[PDB]
Amino acid sequence: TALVCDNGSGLVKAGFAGDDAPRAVFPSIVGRPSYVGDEAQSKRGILTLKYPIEHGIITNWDDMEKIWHHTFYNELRVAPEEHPTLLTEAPLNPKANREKMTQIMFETFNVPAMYVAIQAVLSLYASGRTTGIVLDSGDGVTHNVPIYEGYALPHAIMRLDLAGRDLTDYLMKILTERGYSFVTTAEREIVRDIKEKLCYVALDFENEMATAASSSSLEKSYELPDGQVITIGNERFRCPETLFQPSFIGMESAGIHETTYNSIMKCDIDIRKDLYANNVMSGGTTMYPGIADRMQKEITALAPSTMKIKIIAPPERKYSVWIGGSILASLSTFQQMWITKQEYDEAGPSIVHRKCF
Amino acid sequence: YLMKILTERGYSFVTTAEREIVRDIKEKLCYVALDFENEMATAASSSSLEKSYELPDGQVITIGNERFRCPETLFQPSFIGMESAGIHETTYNSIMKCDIDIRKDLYANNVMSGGTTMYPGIADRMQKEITALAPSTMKIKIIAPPERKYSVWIGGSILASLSTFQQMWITKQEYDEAGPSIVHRKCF
Amino acid sequence: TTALVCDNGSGLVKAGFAGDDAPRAVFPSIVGRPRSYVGDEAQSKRGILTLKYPIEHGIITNWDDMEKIWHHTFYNELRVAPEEHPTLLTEAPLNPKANREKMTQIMFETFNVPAMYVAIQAVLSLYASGRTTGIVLDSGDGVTHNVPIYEGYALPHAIMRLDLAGRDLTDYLMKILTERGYSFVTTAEREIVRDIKEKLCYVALDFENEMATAASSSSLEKSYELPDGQVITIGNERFRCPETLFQPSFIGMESAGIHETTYNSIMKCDIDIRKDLYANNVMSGGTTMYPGIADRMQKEITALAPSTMKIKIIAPPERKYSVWIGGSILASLSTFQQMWITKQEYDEAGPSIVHRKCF
Amino acid sequence: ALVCDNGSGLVKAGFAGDDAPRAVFPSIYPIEHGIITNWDDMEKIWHHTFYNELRVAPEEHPTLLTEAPLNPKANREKMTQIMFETFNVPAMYVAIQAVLSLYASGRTTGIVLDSGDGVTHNVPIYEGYALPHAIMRLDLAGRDLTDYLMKILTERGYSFVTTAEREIVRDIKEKLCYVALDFENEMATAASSSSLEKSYELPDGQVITIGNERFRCPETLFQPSFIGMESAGIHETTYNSIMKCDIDIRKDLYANNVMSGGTTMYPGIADRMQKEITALAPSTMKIKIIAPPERKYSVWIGGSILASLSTFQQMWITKQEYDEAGPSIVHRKCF
Amino acid sequence: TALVCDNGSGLVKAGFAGDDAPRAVFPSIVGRPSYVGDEAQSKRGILTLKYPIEHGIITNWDDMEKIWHHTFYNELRVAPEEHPTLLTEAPLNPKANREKMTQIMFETFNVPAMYVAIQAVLSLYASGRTTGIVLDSGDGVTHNVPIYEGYALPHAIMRLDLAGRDLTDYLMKILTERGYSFVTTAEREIVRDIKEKLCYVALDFENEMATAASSSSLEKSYELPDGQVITIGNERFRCPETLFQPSFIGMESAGIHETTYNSIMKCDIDIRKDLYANNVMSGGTTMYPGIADRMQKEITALAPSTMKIKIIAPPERKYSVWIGGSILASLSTFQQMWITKQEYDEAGPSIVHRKCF
Amino acid sequence: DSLAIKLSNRPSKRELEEKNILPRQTDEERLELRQQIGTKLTRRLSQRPTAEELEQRNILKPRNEQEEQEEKREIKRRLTRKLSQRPTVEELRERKILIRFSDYVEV
Amino acid sequence: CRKDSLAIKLSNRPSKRELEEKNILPRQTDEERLELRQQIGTKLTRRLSQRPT
Ligand SMILES: Nc1ncnc2c1ncn2[C@@H]1O[C@H](COP(=O)(O)OP(=O)(O)OP(=O)(O)O)[C@@H](O)[C@H]1O
Ligand SMILES: Nc1ncnc2c1ncn2[C@@H]1O[C@H](COP(=O)(O)OP(=O)(O)OP(=O)(O)O)[C@@H](O)[C@H]1O
Ligand SMILES: Nc1ncnc2c1ncn2[C@@H]1O[C@H](COP(=O)(O)OP(=O)(O)OP(=O)(O)O)[C@@H](O)[C@H]1O
Ligand SMILES: Nc1ncnc2c1ncn2[C@@H]1O[C@H](COP(=O)(O)OP(=O)(O)OP(=O)(O)O)[C@@H](O)[C@H]1O
Ligand SMILES: [Mg+2]
Ligand SMILES: [Mg+2]
Ligand SMILES: [Mg+2]
Ligand SMILES: [Mg+2]
Repeated sequence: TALVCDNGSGLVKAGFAGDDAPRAVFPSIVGRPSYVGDEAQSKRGILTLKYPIEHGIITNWDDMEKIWHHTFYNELRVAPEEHPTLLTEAPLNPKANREKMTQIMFETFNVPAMYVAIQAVLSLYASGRTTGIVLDSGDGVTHNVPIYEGYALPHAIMRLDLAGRDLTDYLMKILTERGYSFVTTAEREIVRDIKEKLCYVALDFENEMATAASSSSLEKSYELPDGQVITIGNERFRCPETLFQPSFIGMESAGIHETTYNSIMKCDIDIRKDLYANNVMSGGTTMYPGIADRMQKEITALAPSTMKIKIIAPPERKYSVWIGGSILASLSTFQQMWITKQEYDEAGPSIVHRKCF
Repeated sequence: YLMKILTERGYSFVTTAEREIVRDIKEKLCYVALDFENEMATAASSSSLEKSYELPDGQVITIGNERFRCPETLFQPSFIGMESAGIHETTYNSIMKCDIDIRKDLYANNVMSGGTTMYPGIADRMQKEITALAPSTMKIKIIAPPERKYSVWIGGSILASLSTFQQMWITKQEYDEAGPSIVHRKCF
Repeated sequence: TTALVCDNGSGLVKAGFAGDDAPRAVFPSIVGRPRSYVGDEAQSKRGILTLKYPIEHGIITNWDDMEKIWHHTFYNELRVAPEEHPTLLTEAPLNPKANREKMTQIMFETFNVPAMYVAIQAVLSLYASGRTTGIVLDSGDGVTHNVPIYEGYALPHAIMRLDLAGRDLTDYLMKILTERGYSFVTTAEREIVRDIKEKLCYVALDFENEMATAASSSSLEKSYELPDGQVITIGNERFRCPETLFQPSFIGMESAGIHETTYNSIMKCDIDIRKDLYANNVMSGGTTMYPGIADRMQKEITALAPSTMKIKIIAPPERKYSVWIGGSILASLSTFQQMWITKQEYDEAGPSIVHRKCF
Repeated sequence: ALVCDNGSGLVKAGFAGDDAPRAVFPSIYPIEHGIITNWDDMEKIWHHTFYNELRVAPEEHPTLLTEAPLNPKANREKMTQIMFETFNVPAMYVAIQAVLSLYASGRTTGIVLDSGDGVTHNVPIYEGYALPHAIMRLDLAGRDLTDYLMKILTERGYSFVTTAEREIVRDIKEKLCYVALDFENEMATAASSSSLEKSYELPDGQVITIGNERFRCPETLFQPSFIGMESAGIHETTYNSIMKCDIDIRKDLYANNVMSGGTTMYPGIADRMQKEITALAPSTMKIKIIAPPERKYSVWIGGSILASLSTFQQMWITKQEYDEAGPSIVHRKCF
Repeated sequence: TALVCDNGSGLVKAGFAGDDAPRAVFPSIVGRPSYVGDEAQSKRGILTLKYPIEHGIITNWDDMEKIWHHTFYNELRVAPEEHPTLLTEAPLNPKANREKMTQIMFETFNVPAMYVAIQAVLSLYASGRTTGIVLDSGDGVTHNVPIYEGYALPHAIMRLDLAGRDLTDYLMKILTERGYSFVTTAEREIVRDIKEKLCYVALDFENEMATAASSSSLEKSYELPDGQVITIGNERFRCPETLFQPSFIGMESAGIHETTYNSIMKCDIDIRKDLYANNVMSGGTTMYPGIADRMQKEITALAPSTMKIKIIAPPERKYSVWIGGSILASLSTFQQMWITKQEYDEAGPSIVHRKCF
Repeated sequence: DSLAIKLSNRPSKRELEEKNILPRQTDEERLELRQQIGTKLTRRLSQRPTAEELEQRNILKPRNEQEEQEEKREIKRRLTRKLSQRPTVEELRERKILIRFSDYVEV
Repeated sequence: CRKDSLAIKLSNRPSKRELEEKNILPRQTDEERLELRQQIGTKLTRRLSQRPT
């Protein structure tokens, strides 16, 4: 049985190939006075904590090794030498970086086989597609990745450093502006939960603002751990609105709909129709209710009038990346695709580039 | 009525506890507008009239025109579907049903009592409306002391403490002699 | 108008008035017919007449007997006219559609109630503690369930059912006490043993260690005086008895224990709500009354779950009746009054209405 | 009763009521920075303590063990578990080292600087209670000072690479080192004349001369930057620990600085500490540094005293109680 | 950064706005052959010492200026012209007195801004309330101050010239009656320390006297600086009992519970419920263990049977006044509330009455 | 002789409070508690999400397990199919799909 | 002896609860203290903004 590991900026998702959901999901943090994830977070007061993956790219390899060790031994309770391993990587991941990933996987953990797949591509595969455009928005980074026949099109990939974490921070700021105080890390966690449970994307932002100004119909209540109760109003939809209007947090960047459009436009005209009809959304930051409909509206507003637009946003999408890997590694035809340990000795770190694409 | 209009706003006040909370909102935040239309216009123009109330659960709500729309019902009972005249019109009618000779004495002595007269601005509004109804040269004075919520009781406290009142009590002996009938002669 | 609350247990019916802190009447769910009496009166005449169990494993199987039980509940126990009171009934998890439809039909047509409602026992158990999200372990006389609930919705796909409960524990206690040399084969003897179980049993925090303590000294031993005035000494049977809940293999069952089934139930649910489930384990039913069971459950669930997961076991002393209490609260809420299925609505839609109206 | 101080470098063990530990021996490394890390080896150490060193039967004596400040709950739980299950003691207790050091001076309130072989702590204590939020830990101690001395001796032209040679350097440190009251002035004096120079005779009969190294070595305690650490010195950590406490008890802390452990044995350390703390504290604050001659073993002495008090007798964890509560009981019974 | 100065009859508490606790706390004494506070106490032998603030009201302005100078320059080490300054004042402080405070702050110390707040009101604010009844018992004076919406209700304020210093004196007297002699000032300091460490308020005074006479359970031991050891018995609770029974020191005044009740009764009946449910205790003399429970019992005994009674007595209360100030001066909405140097220049001492209320 | 036996088997006061035999709170306390719980229940049941709203959050799936299996099978089939007919980097280059040569060069 | 000054001092030591009430041993994190002070501050600004004349 193969293993599947999605190395998120915020959350590591790990499990076994063929499973419907990841067996273990935990924050990607490393603690030094070694502690990984949640356990590091509970002891966070005693020791300083470091984020190995920022904006989707691995930057601290020792810390990454700590995360992977914890993944294999503590979370899945398996021997890495007994399982082929599929890792995920970010779009536009540097060559040296994936080479190092491969090197560490084969030499340090002595795996019999491994593979490195682009997250957005796995997301596309999870829906049974090999061609379309993926919006993968996680904790630290958001990407638009157009893909044709399993090939990500590098020249047309868009990167936006606006994601779930930024939205949580913004929600803290605006709820504080409302008069409920959320400055501390524990309060930050509470705000993250508020964001996940009560936030939604308005179909028409101005009209929803007007409704919010006209009445208390939109107001909702959140119960704090101490049992105190707080009220959230327009913040419910102002928070994820930042994705379409990054200017809300002082960013000059275009919104996710505009970056989707630009990414599509950067591709060859003949495949463009195929891209418009297949928008797959993946990642936690796409979980907001109403986001698919809003994206439909905006993309329809940007695209040619007769163009067929289809937004694909399944309920499972927050983990669809991982799911894709789980599917991919369980295909019979995939068995040849693996980089073998023998193969690694023969070609070295170099082999990952040829074998995985 | 305050529950109804706050509910129309999107705040749910169906429960009894919620009713008590609305009552507290009424007591703390409501007032009587001197000019209702102008106050509606001000309420529509800016957030200047808006006030904030913190619920016991720590939830926070914002109240706007409900502050003055609620007690406005006293002057416009039609707000709750009543055909009755307002308190100013009934005051005027009451004055008119009295002998003409005493009307001047009545106009110059309007005393307001009871909790529902505690709304800030009600005395001034009453002054305006009664002035609007009465003869142009009539002297109008509205009396509404801060203690008015209990003035009834206070009056009693005073009356029963007067020395000259001591003869006025109905004694148990008198009741023994005349029965329930005695109260009519003795109390007036 | 005062609503009624009826919790239809396999072993015990708990009945009372909405708004009351405790059920007015609690009585065994038995129906007696000469070889008609219900409950305690039936139990007294048990020798003279044969007894039938209308509710088995929490699900109604004999409707005439159930009608007898409900009649006895309204008229003999509560002293009320059913047409004068809205009625909240409880049902088992995974109760068949036809079954609840029949409940509704009988309530409206036979008893002529002005209104009624059917609630899941575990959901009411969750509600009694003022919660709407968590996982309930409801262990009664005939059946045990794990029911995960999110925002008042029971999650059918994740429900676990175990046919090991209080009665089975009584039987096991009889067996192990018998192995010691005290004979408890007879039904009356079954009752004395059941009382022994209720008075003297508890759940060991560490089963092996407690066995070792029982083997090391007479410290755990207790004495029970039988009706014949005979005196018996009980040792490890005190904790071996309820251990069956965690180790069903004790009675030859292949099922996992309640901690393992709790964990499995949690795992069958979506990962995002899982944290909410772990922090809210509510225990309800008589078979959860053993001292130490909450602590044991805490230890085991902590042992199965990720190391940093916050685990909280909620087990109030009143838990044996908490189901009923929940109903009593729910039926006494002002906002619930719209939720009742009215007799007019029943006239309009028939038995079908309960599915749409109650969830 | 028995008293056992489990050091990172030295185990001190003996009998209650005695003025000094009967047996003192190197802990060979199971204990690093005052916290037990190797349990099999630790069990070996305790066995060696009972049977070989003290020649006693563990089942016949209540036993007081010491622990480091901020010792994890699980760690002391394991200590208790091993003491009751493996050694079958009738009673035992676990006391904080700094607290015992404080008790040894007849105090229940003050701030202790406990500097041993592997770790240094500042522990403010009020009414026998250590104040966890205000405890300071510094991973600079005697062993590091020995190493630094090897380096600087190398600068003098003497070669000290072997472990045996390391032991020799340690002895040199213990015999010849001292803390300068004014480091710059002492450096200038050391450069001006041979007045500070000392001679050490090696076992091979070679004689060596040591100059400013005598005070540069323990100067590291006040200036950890000497060995590349970014951490503050012991006076600053004393001050910071004091500042983390409630203002009302702060005065009580300043007037009661108790120093304990071998690494506080340097001549002049008390005067220097007095000067630095006076320099950091408010101008009118009363400062008193307490550093008795027995301090190298004062922790142990405290235990020896504590275990011999009649009123301590209720405080012991009995074997029956442990049987009842398990590892959990140590937390409730000892504080 | 703003400054906060709580001018106690016994202790000046001074610090910076936003801090959880005062940086400097020192006795409010002036020594002349000039020495202030701790230095004066140290030099107490050489020179006679005088108390500028007696019973909460400033009486010696030169000495007060000396105290403030020592506060700014010696204790806090700041330049007064660079910081807005919040000062505290006693309840019922005379108009001329606060006017003089303002005048001295602006002309002598050249502060850019200042404010004068009632101590009891700040005590109320520190707990996050604007309505309730405060019992503020310090070194020189005790007050009951009922407050509605931040407004102290002058007609219902109770002043009692019985406080901590008086309790210390009484303790000296009763310890002397036991046979230990404490006449000198140094001995007085020792007795004060004994009071702070060993005294407590008995829940039932007669039962506690009987207990103290029946057994040694209440006895405690204090080790004098000379190493002499003394035993204290009922003096532990007889000392603070004076607060409830002032007759112990020859006063005809009612106890603090009776004055709390009377203060409550002097207020309008409608707010009375709000007063009963919010009793905040502040000041050093409220630090005695058991005082909150005793107050609960007595107030419960005086109030209507169905009245809800709540005593608020956080562990930090000895400095809560200051804390309140610290919070208030750090609020953004407070920034407008300051009396600016321009405004003072325009209106003179008069402005404090209008600006502060 | 029976008394002492019954005295050896006496529960602790806590142990009695555990059995709901000794109340741990006054009647008024239980009442205030009940009122609180009730208002909580009211508030939570008020904002109770809908079945669809809880389906879209993947809390409870509507499709039967067999239906899900059919989905996961059809997907795998279409996927192996589409992946075994995956064009070469040259085909995409020639068709102006890949715009840079450096992209997938090492394939 | 000195062990008697110590014995008399040990016998006198208060409970942890007693120190807690005396604010010698805090009952909350510096973080939690910050939370609380913030909440207090915002409630205060609100009530002050609403404060009547
Ligand atoms: N239901 C929800 N609604 C809104 N946001 C959510 C929801 N669930 C999770 N999130 C947000 O999604 C983020 C995590 O998403 P995800 O796990 O896809 O990130 P990641 O893959 O670890 O990050 P990256 O892709 O940058 O490496 C969190 O910040 C969380 O706040
Ligand atoms: N103190 C106690 N200790 C142990 N067991 C007890 C105690 N009190 C009651 N029981 C057991 O609890 C059982 C009663 O549970 P309950 O009345 O909840 O079942 P029920 O609701 O009738 O059954 P179901 O839920 O299957 O319909 C009895 O079998 C009894 O043996
Ligand atoms: N006279 C002295 N001068 C300088 N240093 C000394 C002297 N005597 C002992 N030391 C040092 O003190 C150390 C031993 O101290 P001690 O036995 O108190 O440490 P410990 O308690 O075992 O350490 P820890 O508390 O970290 O476990 C040795 O490393 C030794 O170098
Ligand atoms: N822990 C304690 N227990 C009892 N009393 C104490 C304690 N700590 C201080 N005190 C007493 O409190 C007094 C100081 O209180 P506080 O600082 O509130 O007074 P102040 O503010 O200077 O005076 P005032 O409030 O009259 O202006 C001292 O006289 C002291 O005796
Ligand atoms: Mg991702
Ligand atoms: Mg049940
Ligand atoms: Mg040591
Ligand atoms: Mg004061």
